[PDB]
Amino acid sequence: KESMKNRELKRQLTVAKYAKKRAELKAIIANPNSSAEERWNAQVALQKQPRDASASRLRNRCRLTGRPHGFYRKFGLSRNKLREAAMRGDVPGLVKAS
Amino acid sequence: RIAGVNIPDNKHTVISLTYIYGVGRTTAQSICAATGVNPAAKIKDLSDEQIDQLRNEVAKITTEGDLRREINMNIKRLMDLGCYRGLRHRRGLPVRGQRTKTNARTRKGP
Amino acid sequence: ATQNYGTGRRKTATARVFLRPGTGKISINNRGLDQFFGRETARMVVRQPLELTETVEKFDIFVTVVGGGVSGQAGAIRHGITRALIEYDETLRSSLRKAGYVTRDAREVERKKVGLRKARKRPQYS
Amino acid sequence: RRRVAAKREVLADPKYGSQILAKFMNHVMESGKKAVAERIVYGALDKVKERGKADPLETFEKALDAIAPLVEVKSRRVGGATYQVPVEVRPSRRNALAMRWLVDFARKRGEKSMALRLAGELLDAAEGKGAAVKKREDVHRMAEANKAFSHYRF
Amino acid sequence: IRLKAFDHRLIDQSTQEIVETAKRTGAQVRGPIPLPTRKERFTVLISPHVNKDARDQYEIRTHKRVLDIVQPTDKTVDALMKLDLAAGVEVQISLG
Amino acid sequence: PRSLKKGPFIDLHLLKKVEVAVEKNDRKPIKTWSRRSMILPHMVGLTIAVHNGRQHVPVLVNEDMVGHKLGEFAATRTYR
RNA sequence: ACCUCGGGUGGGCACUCUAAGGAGACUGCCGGUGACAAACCGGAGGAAGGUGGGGAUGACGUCAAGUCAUCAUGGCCCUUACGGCCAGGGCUACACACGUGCUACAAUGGUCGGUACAAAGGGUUGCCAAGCCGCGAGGUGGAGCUAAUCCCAUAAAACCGAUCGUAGUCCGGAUCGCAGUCUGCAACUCGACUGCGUGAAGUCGGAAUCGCUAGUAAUCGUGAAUCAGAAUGUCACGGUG
Repeated sequence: KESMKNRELKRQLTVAKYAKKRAELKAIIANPNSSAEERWNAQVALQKQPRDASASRLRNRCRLTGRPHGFYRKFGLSRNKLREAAMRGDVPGLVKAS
Repeated sequence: RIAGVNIPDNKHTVISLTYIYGVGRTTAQSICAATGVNPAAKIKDLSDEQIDQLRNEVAKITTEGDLRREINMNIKRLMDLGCYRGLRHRRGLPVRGQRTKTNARTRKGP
Repeated sequence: ATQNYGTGRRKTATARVFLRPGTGKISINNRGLDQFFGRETARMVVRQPLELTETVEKFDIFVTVVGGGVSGQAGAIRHGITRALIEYDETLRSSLRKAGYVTRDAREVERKKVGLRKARKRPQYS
Repeated sequence: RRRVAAKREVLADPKYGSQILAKFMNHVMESGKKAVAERIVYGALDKVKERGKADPLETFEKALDAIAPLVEVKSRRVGGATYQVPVEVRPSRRNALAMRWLVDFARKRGEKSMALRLAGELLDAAEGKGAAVKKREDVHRMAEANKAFSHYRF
Repeated sequence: IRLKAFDHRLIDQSTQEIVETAKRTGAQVRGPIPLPTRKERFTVLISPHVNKDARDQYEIRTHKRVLDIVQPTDKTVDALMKLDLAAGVEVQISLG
Repeated sequence: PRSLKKGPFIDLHLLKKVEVAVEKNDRKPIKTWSRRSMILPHMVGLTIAVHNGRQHVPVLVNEDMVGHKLGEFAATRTYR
């Protein structure tokens, strides 16, 4: 859809917006020398943030097409747009071989 | 009665202690380590002296006549509460989260 | 001098074989020959081109082999020493061309192809 | 079917100095377990030298030629009647028929200590009371009931 | 000196553009040394709606190439870097 | 599961709708869509309306229900 | 030469290796055979002998074969919802039947103790060593590292010694109770592994039916993509043969 790319655009904003406090709240919990009173109130600040901030909510879709399945991260393309753009000599250094 | 149950003969000790039903294989390797009985000899070649020390270890883990009693109440606690793990455990379905549509035949028979 | 360099490859192995006059000194990777190849028939297969050309007692042998499999390194030495024996002349050329020792075995492993599961095995249909 | 098939050769037995035994060793190997099968064939070779004072190659040389048959059937159907024809076994083929019959009856011997199963097989066939010798002679008897079909619609 | 590009009809044709254009200015630069090659296979499915056993597999290469000076006294190649870069060659400097 | 470094789990809005709702005692069921949280000995004997998926079902909290979460007591699928 | 005995070091450019550029194989040559003409059967030499082995490359067309849910578009309908937004649930339900795939059914084995040899690949939003604490999965710890350097990373089968005596078993591991660690805001429906305990069916499997002509079938491991987490599948590389 087009309305479905648009709702997973703003997830990428809200993850990259906060992005620093959640490093600190997970720095407090991960220490064995940390006190649980400093841990328990640190648990409060995680769950009162909106949940669309973790990377697990983020879903790497194809950038030109939007199809979820068949994505590679050494490119930005889908499974079936990568073929049509490679036969036209665009992708540099890419050939067939055996 | 011999050690809680009858124990076979002409066998090594760790294999012989396996039938006591509450001690597996790794646990019976500790009992011969803690007491000092050599597993490499048979149970025939042993002395009638130190078997109490083997019988001391049986009085510290569990006994199958009461092991099956107490594990039933672990089942029975799950059933009478009506929790989901005891909900299917009343009926006969798998428990841990296996697949049910096909192939779960060792809880339903032929 | 009299040092003779011999190489030989079989089943992705590679053996440096040096050959010089000596008295039965067979040493491989600073190990004895009976110690290196543990319990196999190829302990004698490395001697088979040597005892064919009746020079089993007349040379030092220094072998360094890398890569390959267990019994693939033993074939690398057997191909390797035959190239080192023919640096002398071609008197033993006909004694080895007829023996079938000089030709490198070209039979290498084959790649997995799509649709198939092995190199040539394919799943069952009905 | 253009005729293609060339010949590949395996002849290696350094610890005993033999040629028939190496080809027999390949009929015992399962899935490339050669070093396992090598010590079982020698493991059933020394028990014969333990049993008989003669060199156990000759026991193996005699045990082949009382399992190896002479003629056998060949169900060549005329296309409307199923016939069988007793045919002369080619001299190259008749070695491998005995060695393949020998191993398959060793596996159903049902003893302990696996090299003793093959040990008893090579002892019997120097006499004739083996199951491989009884399987040999029974197929010999199948040819003479089949002997009417030797040339005629054959 | 180390060089990275995508085809051997550039990167092994720009070393002579550096070896000649540095040994001319007096300093000694030895012969270039090859390295192992990056090879990356990409097996992609080819049909839009599914038919699995029709596939197609590509490969992207990366050629490496290492130079070696002896006596550093020339800043001539430092100005002649925009010349020696042509289309797809990257040069990290290790002036030994 | 949920290893003992990070010991308990309960939801934040559930806690203020219980701990303050202890101070005025049990005269109402607690209607909550949350199912990820456990029950606790601060909550022995309450009445919770756990979301089935299309309705809420009542829960009689006992003392021997403490370790298990709320999910084992709401249904999902019928199979009549 | 050096050494502390590690190419450790000076050194060397012999080598292995790496990758650029070349030669080599054409029925060329010998004999026979054919209409002596294509060719065929033998022979020498040669690393290779008769398209050396493998791979990519699929003609005019067929089945109105498949896809409007990858994308693009003619038309048709919805446009106070057949469009948007957010919670929980669901696709993982379950007398049954069919398709592929893995283990097993043991003694060419099973355990314990030693010990030997690979290719190929990924890693500065990462790999995460030494030391270190844990029955064990791990926890600390922070190096080295932008890669023939550092890490992933210990190949397994084989071999050697021991016990095991062919018993539904020192076989097999399903189920299940209990106890743990890891990721993630969150392991109830619904994750993966670890400990301990319990131990099933299964003693080679009808009518039928499929794969394969040589580094091949058969058997043993390793890696990558997708990926916070999660492979018995897919793709890929080697051992023994």
